[PDB]
Amino acid sequence: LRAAQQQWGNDFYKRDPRIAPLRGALATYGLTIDDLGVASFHGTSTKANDKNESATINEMMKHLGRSEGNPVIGVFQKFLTGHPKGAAGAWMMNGAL
Amino acid sequence: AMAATATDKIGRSVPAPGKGILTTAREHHSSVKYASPNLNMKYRKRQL
Amino acid sequence: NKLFVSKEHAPYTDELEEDVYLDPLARVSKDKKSGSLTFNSKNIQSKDSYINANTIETAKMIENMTKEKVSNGGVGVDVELITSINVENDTFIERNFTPQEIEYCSAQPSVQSSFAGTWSAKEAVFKSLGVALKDIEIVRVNKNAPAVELHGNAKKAAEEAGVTDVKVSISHDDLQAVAVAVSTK
Amino acid sequence: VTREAQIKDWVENELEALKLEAEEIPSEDQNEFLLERTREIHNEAESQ
Amino acid sequence: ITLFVLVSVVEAFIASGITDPYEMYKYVHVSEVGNCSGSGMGGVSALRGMFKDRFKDEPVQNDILQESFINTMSAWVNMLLISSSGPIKTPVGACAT
Repeated sequence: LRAAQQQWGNDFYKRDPRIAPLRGALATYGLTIDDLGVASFHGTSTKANDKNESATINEMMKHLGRSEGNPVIGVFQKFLTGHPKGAAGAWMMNGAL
Repeated sequence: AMAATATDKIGRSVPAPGKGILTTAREHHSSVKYASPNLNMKYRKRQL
Repeated sequence: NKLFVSKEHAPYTDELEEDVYLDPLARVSKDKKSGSLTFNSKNIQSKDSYINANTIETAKMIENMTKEKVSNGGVGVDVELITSINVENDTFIERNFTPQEIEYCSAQPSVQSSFAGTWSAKEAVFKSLGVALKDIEIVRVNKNAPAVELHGNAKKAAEEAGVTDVKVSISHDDLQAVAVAVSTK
Repeated sequence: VTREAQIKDWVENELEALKLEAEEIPSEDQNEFLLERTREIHNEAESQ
Repeated sequence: ITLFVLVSVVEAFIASGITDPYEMYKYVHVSEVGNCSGSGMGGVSALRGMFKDRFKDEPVQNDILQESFINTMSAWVNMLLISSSGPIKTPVGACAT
């Protein structure tokens, strides 16, 4: 039963080159790419980082057909905390939650 | 719902950020005239 | 002193990077000029990557099964997972296949896929008639449409239903054999 | 082996269901529809 | 340490009969080649640089810190040889790494 739920519920997109990992992840719960409301950005206040990260998120959204007029809202927690190197993602994840 | 890691490409700058994580959005779009039944939760539930 | 050779370039240009990252089916190919393995724009988001020979064959077969293409006759569809065929099982092979079919399938690159292709054809023909599969012989010539020939009780069973002609199409690959048989009176 | 018999059946059923769906598609668009849907059934058979 | 790794990696590829690592990309996506190798202590000569040589005002390259990181060896492998965009999970496990 668990294997059948894995095939049809959890892992239906793993062998499907027409479904991005990002899209599959959301589609598991019936969400679309338009339901990704917030992007917690690494957002380190470096020239290179903040541009590359914006460009990357932006290209992901464009490729997956995110609706025109529906930008992800960026959060940049490090404005307040600074960059704790290895803990950076964990603080962002806590924020995200 | 997802977690992934990705390296970038040939280079000589260890600190330089890259675009390898863009691979999480990879999707083949040569043949997209018709919706995949695999994206339809009702289809998947019928199969289960 | 060149076991280690540092790459100067990624296999993609800066201009193709995002396209390569975003197409899961993108593969490198030998560049005719450099001789080096590179991503070429022609192989990025290319239909050929996704829609292969087996897909084209199978889609055509079931396109030739639509009511408007052909109707008013027995239609049989069979699929065999090629992993179901044990080619070492001399009992099953000798029982269900003629020496001509065994010779043809044995000579093919994937013996198992060819036997699955033939088994699927026989079972599709049997479903088309609507009544061992050795009675139904599939005559296969390279890059030519296969022919159906009914010998024993299959010939008699076809005469009872007044079946004049039986045609079969076969696609087979590393996974499955699909056969569509149309029996016309 | 028992499960492989069920997957063979599942593919037969999906191809039959696909033929019926393709009958209602206009003839010019029927090729592209069957290509997309046939590749998808192949993916799902392999997965199973 | 990075030179030991770079040599080991090319030699492992030769032992795999892969003399051009880009041949992998005839078979898999660039997202599908990973590096999960690691170290217990990393670039300890770079640590010496930053903790001791710098303190004695000895000449030390300005980017010594990056060469210390346990994951920098895998970065150089990717940067010099492999060019993947695949997973990169660098373990640290002392003697069990």
